[PDB]
Amino acid sequence: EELLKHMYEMCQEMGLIEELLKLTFTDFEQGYLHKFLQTTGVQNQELLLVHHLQRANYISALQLNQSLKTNHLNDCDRRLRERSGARNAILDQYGKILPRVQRTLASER
Amino acid sequence: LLYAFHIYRHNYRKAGSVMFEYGMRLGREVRTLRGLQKQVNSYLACLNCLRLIRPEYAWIVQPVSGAVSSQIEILELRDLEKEYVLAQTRLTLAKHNP
Repeated sequence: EELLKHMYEMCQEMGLIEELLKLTFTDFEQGYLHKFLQTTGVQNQELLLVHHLQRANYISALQLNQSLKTNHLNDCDRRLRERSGARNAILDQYGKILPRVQRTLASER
Repeated sequence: LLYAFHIYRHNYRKAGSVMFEYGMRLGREVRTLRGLQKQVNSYLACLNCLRLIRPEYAWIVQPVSGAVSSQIEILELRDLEKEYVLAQTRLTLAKHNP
């Protein structure tokens, strides 16, 4: 846990997180990466969304984007609004492609 | 494994088409005493899956022309609903005698 924490903190400080996401994770390393990216700011929740999309985990990506859609109702910054608009449009396209059952599971809080 | 993976997480029509294929091939070339068996199987499975992907999404047909200019073709439920109603009566008849 200490070595993985140090690896993820240093990869975030050095801007290497996108190259880290290309690696093969074990279920344990993956569970710890999910915990780390959830705790370490809004930008890391967008990276976690990209990771879920790259891994074909569309349900978790849609649920995370609904969580982000609920937390961003008050942002004054135009650049974050344009990014959240694009993110929402991409995931709403993925949401349309999903089978009706996976859409229901993604829309069920 | 194809069918398998295709499923894994959140797969549908994909499964269906893989199933069809396996089946048809089987029959056309090997079919003699068990190809029948397994093809019957194949399509039974596909039917399951396609019945399922609710036509909220509506679909199936394929697009190309290689290793039957063997271009792939469609459905609309129909197409091979026919194919398996058929191969089922084929089995019941091959049943009472050989």
